[PDB]
Amino acid sequence: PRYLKGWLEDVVQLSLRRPSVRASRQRPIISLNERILEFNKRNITAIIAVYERKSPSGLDVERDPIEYAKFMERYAVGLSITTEEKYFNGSYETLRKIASSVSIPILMSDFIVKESQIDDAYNLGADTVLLIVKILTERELESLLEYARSYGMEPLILINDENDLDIALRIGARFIGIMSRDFETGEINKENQRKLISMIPSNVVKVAKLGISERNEIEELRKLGVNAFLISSSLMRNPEKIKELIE
Ligand SMILES: *C(C)CC(=O)c1ccc2cc(OC)ccc2c1
Repeated sequence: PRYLKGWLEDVVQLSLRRPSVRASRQRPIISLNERILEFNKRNITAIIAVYERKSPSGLDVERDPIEYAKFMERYAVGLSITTEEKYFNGSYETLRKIASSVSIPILMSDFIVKESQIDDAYNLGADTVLLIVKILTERELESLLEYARSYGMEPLILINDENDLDIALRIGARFIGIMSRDFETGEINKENQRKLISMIPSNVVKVAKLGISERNEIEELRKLGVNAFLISSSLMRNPEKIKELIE
């Protein structure tokens, strides 16, 4: 991994030692990026609803994962399950249960630094994984992209700035997430997110990552070429908001 500071360095070290699972998935991969493109054709706003109890951004709640997932199955293009334990209060069992409770595609959301974490995602039923440019060297990111693809996954490669984008495009990312919160400052920076979106070629499926959001903002971003929205806090706090965000 990169040499990092603070909580991000800590979560990387923890991830390096994450024990792997032994499990068999129950169905083939369903492509998340392809379903997004289907929703786009039909002008159905494509929201990837996040299940996570906690975040360093300030979310800290309890909610039954299966009840949340079954509600979201009706509306969301896919679900993202944050499996990082220490900072996000996630778990592999949470992913397993959700992926086994609904029919729509599943993103595993964690700090992936080794191949066995991709094995874990696949074996627990996820359809794809998040890879984060900032935490990996370019060589590591390239290798993990290839490894995900060897399972039939197209990972969601998460960028925070132009430097991250340069790397992601060079290695041929086809599914890019654009953060709204800055790793360096801890602050929401919506202007930077829109700039980055405008730098991504049309052949890449683009996902805007958001905690709080509102329908107005979704419409504007869609206008700018965003294909889908990865939304956490506001849906964890009020699940029914997704209906207003897509209608
Ligand atoms: C996405 C799974 C997480 C995300 O974008 C995020 C969460 C929390 C957080 C905290 C920061 O400083 C405390 C910076 C960035 C950041 C990003």
